[PDB]
Amino acid sequence: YSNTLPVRK
Amino acid sequence: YSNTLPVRK
Amino acid sequence: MEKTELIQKAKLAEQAERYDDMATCMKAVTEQGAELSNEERNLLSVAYKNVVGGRRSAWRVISSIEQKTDTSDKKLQLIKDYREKVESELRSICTTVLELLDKYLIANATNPESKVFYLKMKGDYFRYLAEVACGDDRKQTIDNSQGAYQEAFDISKKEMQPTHPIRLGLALNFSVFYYEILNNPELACTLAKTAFDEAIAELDTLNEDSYKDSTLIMQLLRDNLTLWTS
Amino acid sequence: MEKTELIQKAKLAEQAERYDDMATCMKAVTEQGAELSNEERNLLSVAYKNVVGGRRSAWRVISSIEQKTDTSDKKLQLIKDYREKVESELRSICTTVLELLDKYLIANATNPESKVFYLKMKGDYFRYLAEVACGDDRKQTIDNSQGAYQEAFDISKKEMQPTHPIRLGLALNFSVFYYEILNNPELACTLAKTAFDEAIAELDTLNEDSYKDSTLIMQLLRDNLTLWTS
Ligand SMILES: [Mg+2]
Ligand SMILES: [Mg+2]
Ligand SMILES: [Mg+2]
Repeated sequence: YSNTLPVRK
Repeated sequence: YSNTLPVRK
Repeated sequence: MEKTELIQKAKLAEQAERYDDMATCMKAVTEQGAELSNEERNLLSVAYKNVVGGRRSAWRVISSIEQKTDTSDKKLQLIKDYREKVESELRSICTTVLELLDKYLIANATNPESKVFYLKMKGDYFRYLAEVACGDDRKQTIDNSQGAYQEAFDISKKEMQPTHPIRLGLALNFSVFYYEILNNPELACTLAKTAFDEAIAELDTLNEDSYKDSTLIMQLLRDNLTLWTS
Repeated sequence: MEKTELIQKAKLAEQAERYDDMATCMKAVTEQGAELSNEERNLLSVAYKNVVGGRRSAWRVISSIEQKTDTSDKKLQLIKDYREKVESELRSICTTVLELLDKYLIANATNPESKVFYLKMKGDYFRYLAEVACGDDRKQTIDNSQGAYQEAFDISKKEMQPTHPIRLGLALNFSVFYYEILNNPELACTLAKTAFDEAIAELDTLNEDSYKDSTLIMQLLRDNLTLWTS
């Protein structure tokens, strides 16, 4: 998957 | 911790 | 909603990791009053294990922080109150499960395998209550857990082969009860060890699927033994 | 509850992974009308990202299962109904966040770094709305997401160094918006790679924390570029 911020735990 | 069944996912 | 749709929705919820919904579905299935199949039993067990597990882990985190905090710290009351909220949610979940077990699942079970599965579950959720109980409440809650485990254990020894995954999972959780709740590591080790040894003695008579199922749980018994004997 | 107690509780809820409580706390902190600290903005962002994330992941799973469902399958409508239920929850979460942004956070922001942070957040939650919208609602949500991102992008280019973690995180999510929502992988790559390259220069001026954050973002930019270029 494409990375975004913030990240869920 | 100790192992028990079932487990969380 | 009718049973077939409830099961479909429960499996969809499981895939989506929406375990509250999954549990709600399986509670509705249970309350319909018909005996559960092994697949339906697993769905119920998986759903509520995930629902309760969230509160158990939160409680462990909060209580560890509470213990580390200075008793005169003005911040302590908030931490304690928050722990109590999580405790109330944990109790609600355990009570719902135990009600399902008493009113429907144990009451209608027609074979020893299902009865052992449900009495194990009764022991499990009373054990979760015992982890957070204090005082006299704790003594009775521990008694309730132990009595369920012991009855399940006796039935399983009489009615089931030592390699049966339900009998092995029962021994696993019962040994953890001895270790963590009764604080007797020696009896916990012997319980898990007996279950493991009696199982290896019969492994080679299973097909490879059942061999896989039993081996997995036996390794968990040995994992616990290794942890406890260090 | 006062601010200090709400923050203590929000951090406690975070440690326990109780993100609904965490979001309620930071929501209360915001609705008091005061500008948030960097710590407090981060607490708000982490809280609501975890709240919405479970719906987004569930939605992806459910929609995926719906696609593989035969159009004539009598079970299809149940899947659609469950998808729409998850969608409804996701909208409510996004609406709550967007209202917090337009009524308190964006309006009261004083420095450009904060205004970029909130405009980025607005782009993010309109982007989440756009992932599950169809037709005109999709067009409008894409439009509101892009407008927030673009303004944040312009401000960040005007006021902030290219190594600043907030400007870098904006570029990261804005590039993903181009890739996944506008379906323009070429512009998405250039947006990510431009931000990455321009950040390389100023790394010799950051302190410990900023260097760790900025480098973490730069690695995510490079990961996306690797994924998108193969
Ligand atoms: Mg109290
Ligand atoms: Mg108590
Ligand atoms: Mg819809």
